[PDB]
Amino acid sequence: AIEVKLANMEAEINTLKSKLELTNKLHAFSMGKKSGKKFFVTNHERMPFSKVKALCSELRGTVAIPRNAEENKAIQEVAKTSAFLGITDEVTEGQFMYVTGGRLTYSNWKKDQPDDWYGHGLGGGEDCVHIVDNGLWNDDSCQRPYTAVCEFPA
Amino acid sequence: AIEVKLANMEAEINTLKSKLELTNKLHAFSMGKKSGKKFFVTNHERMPFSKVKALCSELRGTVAIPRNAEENKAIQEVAKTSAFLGITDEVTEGQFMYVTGGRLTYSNWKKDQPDDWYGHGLGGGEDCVHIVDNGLWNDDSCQRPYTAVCEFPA
Amino acid sequence: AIEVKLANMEAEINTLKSKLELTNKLHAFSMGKKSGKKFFVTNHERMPFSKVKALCSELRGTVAIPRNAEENKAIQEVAKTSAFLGITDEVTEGQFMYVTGGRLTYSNWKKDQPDDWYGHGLGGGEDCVHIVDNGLWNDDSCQRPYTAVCEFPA
Ligand SMILES: [Ca+2]
Ligand SMILES: [Ca+2]
Ligand SMILES: [Ca+2]
Ligand SMILES: [Ca+2]
Ligand SMILES: [Ca+2]
Ligand SMILES: [Ca+2]
Ligand SMILES: [Ca+2]
Ligand SMILES: [Ca+2]
Ligand SMILES: [Ca+2]
Ligand SMILES: [Cl-]
Ligand SMILES: [Cl-]
Repeated sequence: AIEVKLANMEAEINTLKSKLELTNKLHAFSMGKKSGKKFFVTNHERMPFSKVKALCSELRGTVAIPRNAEENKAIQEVAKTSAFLGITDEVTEGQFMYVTGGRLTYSNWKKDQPDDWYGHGLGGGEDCVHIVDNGLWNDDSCQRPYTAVCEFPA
Repeated sequence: AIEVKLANMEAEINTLKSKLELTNKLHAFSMGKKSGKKFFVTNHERMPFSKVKALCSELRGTVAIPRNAEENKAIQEVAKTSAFLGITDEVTEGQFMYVTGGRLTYSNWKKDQPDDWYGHGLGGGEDCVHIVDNGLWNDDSCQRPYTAVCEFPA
Repeated sequence: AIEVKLANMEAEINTLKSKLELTNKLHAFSMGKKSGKKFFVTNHERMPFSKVKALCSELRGTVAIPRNAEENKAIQEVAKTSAFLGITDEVTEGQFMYVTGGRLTYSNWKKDQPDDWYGHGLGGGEDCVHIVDNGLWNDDSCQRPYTAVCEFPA
C-alpha cells in the first residue's frame, strides 16, 4: 500500500507539473506572446518607478525594456499611454543603464533629452525614462506615476 | 527511504503551489487588477441574477459590489453595458443589502430609482440591482438577464 | 507518522488539482467563455496554417472552427482581422472537411468562393480557409500567413 501510494502520488505530481506548464503557455498566448519572442503586459495602472519595479519583480518579470525599434513600438501598443522603461541613471548621473544592468545598446531619445530637469517641482532631477507621443523617450522624475509595463522572456 | 522520498515530494508540492500563486497573480495583473484593489471581471454573458451568483461562486468570487465611486467606475468600465450588482432588497422592500451581508454604505441610484411597486411577494417585482452605461443604478427583476461581473478580493 | 503524512499529501494534491481547475475556469471566463459554449483565443500573430495547427494543438485546442453563425461572429470578434479556420480540402480537392474530421456543413462563403485559385503564384491552388473582417470566407493558400485563433471545448 504505502509504497504503491507513494509511487502514484509521484506520478500525480509530475502530471500537475505538466498541466501547470500547459496552463502558463495558454496564458502567455492569451496575453499576446508571439512565438519565440519576449512579451509585455500591463494592468494599466499608473505608479512611481519604484512601485513598477517591485510589482514586475513580484511577477518574476522586469520593467519593460526596448532593445530595438520593434520592441519600442510593441511597448507603446501594450501601454497605450506613457509608461516607464527599465532604464535609469540613478547609479551615476548622466550614465543610463538597464535596470538589469549594462549600458544602452539602443535608444530613442526625444531631441534635447535626457536633461535631468529640476523644474518639474517634484524634488531632485530626473533619473527615470518614459515613452511619450511618437514613441520617443524623455527622462522624468522617478516619482511621477506612469503606466506599469512588465516584460517576460522569449 | 520512503521518509526521504516523502520529504522530497512535499518540497515539490510547495514549489508547485508557489508557481500556481504566481500564475494567478500574473493573470489578475493582465486582466487589470490594480495593486491593493479588488479585481472585477466579466465574460460579457447575460443571465438571470441566480445564474450570476452561482457562476461567480464557482470561481470563488462574488457578484460585483461597488463600495465607493472609484469601484463603481471600475465595474462600469469592465461591463461596458448593464450588469447586476450583488445587492438586493428581498428581505424588506426598499432596504437594500449586500449578498455577502450588510446594509448599503454607498449607492448611485438614478433619480427615479428604485421604482419597484410595493406589495409583491417572494420573487415578485424588482428586488435586484443593475448598473447601466453611465454608472447609475436601477432596480429590476432578478429574473431579467444582465451582464455577469464577478469580483475577487484585493 | 508516515501514514499520516501520506494522507496529508493526498489532500495537498487534491487541493492543488482544485485550485488549478479554478485557475483554468477563471482564465476561460476572462477570455469570454460563455456558459456551455466553447471559446476562442488569439495572440494576434500571423503565421502559415501548419504553424497554427501545431500551436493550437500544443495548447490542447485546435484551429478555430465556426459551426454556426454565432460562433462565426465570435471568431471574427476575437480575431479582428483575417484568420485561418480549421477547415481544408487537402484530403479531397473541392470537398471540405474539419481538421478534426467530418464533412463541412455550415459555411459562410464570399460570392464566387471557394475557387481553388492558382493566381496567387505561391504554387498550387487553395486548400485552406480564412475568415475576413466582415466574417465571410475565402479559400486561400495554406502557405499564406494569417492570424492564429484557437478554440477550446465547451
Ligand atoms: Ca489518479
Ligand atoms: Ca538624471
Ligand atoms: Ca527630461
Ligand atoms: Ca420586494
Ligand atoms: Ca424591491
Ligand atoms: Ca426599476
Ligand atoms: Ca498544509
Ligand atoms: Ca482546394
Ligand atoms: Ca479563393
Ligand atoms: Cl528621479
Ligand atoms: Cl493550399
